[PDB]
Amino acid sequence: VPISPIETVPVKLKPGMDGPKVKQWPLTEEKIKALVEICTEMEKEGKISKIGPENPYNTPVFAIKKKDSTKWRKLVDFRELNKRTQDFWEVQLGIPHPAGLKKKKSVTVLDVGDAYFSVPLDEDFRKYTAFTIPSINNETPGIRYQYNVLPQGWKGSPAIFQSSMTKILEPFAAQNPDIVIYQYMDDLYVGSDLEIGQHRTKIEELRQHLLRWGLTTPDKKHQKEPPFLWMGYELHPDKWTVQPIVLPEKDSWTVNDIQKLVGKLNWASQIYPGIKVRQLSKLLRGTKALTEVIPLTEEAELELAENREILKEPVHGVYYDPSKDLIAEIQKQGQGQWTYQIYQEPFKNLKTGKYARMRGAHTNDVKQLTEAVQKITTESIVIWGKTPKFKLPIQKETWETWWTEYWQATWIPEWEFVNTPPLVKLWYQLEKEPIVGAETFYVDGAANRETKLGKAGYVTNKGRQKVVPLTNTTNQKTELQAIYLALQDSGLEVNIVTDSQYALGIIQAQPDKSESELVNQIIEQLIKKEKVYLAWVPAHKGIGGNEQVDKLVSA
Amino acid sequence: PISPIETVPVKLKPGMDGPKVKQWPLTEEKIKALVEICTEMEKEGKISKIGPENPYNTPVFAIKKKDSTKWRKLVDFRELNKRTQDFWEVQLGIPHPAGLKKKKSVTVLDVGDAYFSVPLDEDFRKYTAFTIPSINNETPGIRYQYNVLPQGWKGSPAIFQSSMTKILEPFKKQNPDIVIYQYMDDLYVGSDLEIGQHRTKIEELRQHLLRWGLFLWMGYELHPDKWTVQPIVLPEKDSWTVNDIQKLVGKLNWASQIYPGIKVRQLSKLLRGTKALTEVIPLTEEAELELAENREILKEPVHGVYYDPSKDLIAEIQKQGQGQWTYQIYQEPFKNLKTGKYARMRGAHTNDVKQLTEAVQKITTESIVIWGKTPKFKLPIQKETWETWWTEYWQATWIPEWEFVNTPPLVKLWYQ
Ligand SMILES: COc1c(C)cc(/C(=C\CCCc2nnc(C)o2)c2cc(C)c3oc(=O)n(C)c3c2)cc1C(=O)SC
Repeated sequence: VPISPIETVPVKLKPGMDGPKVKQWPLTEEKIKALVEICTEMEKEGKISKIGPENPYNTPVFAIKKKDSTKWRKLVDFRELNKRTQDFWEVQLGIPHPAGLKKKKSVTVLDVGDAYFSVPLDEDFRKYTAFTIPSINNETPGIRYQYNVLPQGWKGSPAIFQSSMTKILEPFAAQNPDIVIYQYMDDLYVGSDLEIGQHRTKIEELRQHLLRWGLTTPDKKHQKEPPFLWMGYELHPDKWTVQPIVLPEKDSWTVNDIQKLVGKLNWASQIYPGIKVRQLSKLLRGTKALTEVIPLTEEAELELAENREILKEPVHGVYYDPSKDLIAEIQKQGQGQWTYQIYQEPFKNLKTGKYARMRGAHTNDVKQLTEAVQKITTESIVIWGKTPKFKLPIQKETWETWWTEYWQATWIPEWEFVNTPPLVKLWYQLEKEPIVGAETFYVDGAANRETKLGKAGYVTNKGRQKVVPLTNTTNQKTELQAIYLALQDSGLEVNIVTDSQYALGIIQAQPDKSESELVNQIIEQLIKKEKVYLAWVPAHKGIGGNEQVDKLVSA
Repeated sequence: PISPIETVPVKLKPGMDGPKVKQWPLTEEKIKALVEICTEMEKEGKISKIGPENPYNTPVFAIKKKDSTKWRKLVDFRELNKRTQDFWEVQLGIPHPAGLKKKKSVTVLDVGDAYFSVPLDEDFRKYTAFTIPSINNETPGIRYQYNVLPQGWKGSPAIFQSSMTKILEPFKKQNPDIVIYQYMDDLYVGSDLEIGQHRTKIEELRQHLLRWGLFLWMGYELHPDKWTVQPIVLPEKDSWTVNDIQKLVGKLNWASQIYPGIKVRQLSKLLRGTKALTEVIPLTEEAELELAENREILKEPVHGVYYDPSKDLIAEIQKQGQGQWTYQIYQEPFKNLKTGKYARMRGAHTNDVKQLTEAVQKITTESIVIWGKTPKFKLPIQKETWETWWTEYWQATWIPEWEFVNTPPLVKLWYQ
């Protein structure tokens, strides 16, 4: 019969600050009757206790009557006490992901919400939860009260509640390896793969173990139906999915009309293959006010239409099985978009997703795939505790040629080539040594800082030359225009000498798509060529050719 | 039976708060190894569980040293360290032994376990908080706290500095010329002997430290060699092509920022005029005289280049290809205090990130031996890639600071 206590957790207010000193709000006659009634039973139970005039601390108190519901409930306002309490280790950061669960033959739910108050508070802190109950017509002193348990709405109540619930369950979960118990607020989820008879048997051992500390649970009835709804998901005995994602059939799409459809499509994207949100996010990436009817690009209409074909036929994801291997497949969608499906068995996806390129000036496919892969590796470690084996759209030879020559250290975990629709590849490859028999083009460009007038040209070893005038340009643009002129007038194999550190940087990164049409034109030219050798020489010193063109492009 | 009856008073830096660094995801095998390790440290009372009133947190993970395949627990105390009162012992901080880098042979010893025999200051134990993560946020994280001196902390070596001194007198009084230095959980022993009588002399210091109440069986052997700063050389050919001279002028034009006396006028003259890149250009009288004068300037040392203890060290690393890497250490641009070329080794020649990570570790070690402190690195890899793999190949008990360079250096070869 003797129940053992629940160790108290020493608490403290922020260093240098004091307790709260807020005034009480003048309540109406009816309300006061409610509060007095409430505070009466609560004092009986143990929840609170009356205090003398010593306690200088006071916290506002209200009472609200839930519309179309009998009786009321007090609501203490700890807004101020919270801003003066220390910090706690919030272990309530993020929840599990369905796809990481493993099916169970039986699964029960216990409601431990009733034990949120059976958890004592720190003695030397109770004096901070003081509050006053104004009396009728204020012709008497209001009744004072202080808490002896975890207040509903205090900063560290959840934190203290969870830590204590754990310590108690610890011994049990240790001596019952055949059962699993997830803890999350007012609900305890227990499950196990065994006889439906023996399951409800061990459930009682739990209910009874919780008894040894006093904690009691409301056990009776049966809330069974596969349509388990939890944190936005829809769990079933052996599959899951997102709650019905309804695509607003509206005509006038304001800011929140799309922005609330962005966060909503991203949610659905963890299981429906193909969702796209690029053309949509690019419509409110920089808009004014919270809402505003903004016209949708023609591109944000053809994908949103492919959303109603993907979001047409409900799709379901399975559950994780430790024994089978874990595979990951990636696909290239375009405009810097990629999709991935993770699974163990063909067509039985555990989950799915997308990757968006990082906003940059230049970029290439291989760099993006790596980024997408590192992102899937980290997500899998989080959900399954291990790195999946990859199936990618890139030949083994293409990868080796790349890593061995990239100026950076790079790496991809174990993987295999999959011959699907498109194929990531290298568009062009620069030589390491000059080409014998190829014409040599000495290029140069330059602009006037004020007039914005520049020239871009070149001279070769065969006597060919050219200089073109430009208006409204910088030095950087002129140096690129010059590389381009050479690439257009040269044959299949060519040697190019420049003094532009700026140009060399753009090209040694080996981009295959860019924001600047000038860089894109260069790419197109590099692709048609068979061998291009790009060499650099210091500026404003006698290198010649670069020194001769440099003169023609100046003044 | 070594255990101080008292503890040394420790506090954080004037007006600074404890660490609150987030713990990153770990693989399921690493989780099981940390659970086993921590289950035993708790019984040995080295650590203890803590409640939620503790908001402080420091990262933590699992590696494996050189020999032993058994898991080891490494705690990242970087944040805690810079916030920790730079211990200013009343007896000063051992003036770094400038004799360590001149010694022909140095050996590194892991006397980490000697720290766990000394209690930590009660009012600080809450700053060493760390969590053992759980897969899929299924269960709440196991939380702990250190009771002894934590390996990886910048204070553990200093606090233990007093006991360490006398544990070494019966050896330091015997062998005068031997130089001993300490950093973190490492002990560095240099000498001028030979591998025969150097390797055995270490076994002597091993049993000796074993009789004073003390992974206590590892050691790494290294030899600080020639050229603190490698010279810069110019090709020596008999026939030059326009391309060859074009790269020469580029290299000299770069060296000149280092050595002001270099001249490239007479060499640029051969270049005036648009000529094919693979054509041979005869050197002129003046050309060869200048190439001769420049070659001499490069033989001599750089202008007065000194080390400033107040400022911090920078470390650049270039990827040369085929398992080769180059590097330089410095405080001021164009005033290297050290340059080198870490070559191929166990990188399987297929893993770029494993090599880089071994290079970083190797350059750090050397750095501790010359100036007694680690350098700030500028790694040639995307931040994302590095943060995803580094830990799978790390083996040192300390961790340096680092940043990422995203612009391809124009000099990927003048350092070759
Ligand atoms: C059996 O597969 C499961 C299914 C299908 C559903 C759930 C439920 C929530 C999942 C979130 C809790 C969690 N996180 N990690 C873990 C671990 O569990 C859930 C939810 C509600 C509202 C329920 O109302 C009910 O009456 N039941 C029975 C409910 C069950 C758990 C599992 C398990 O495997 S756990 C034992």
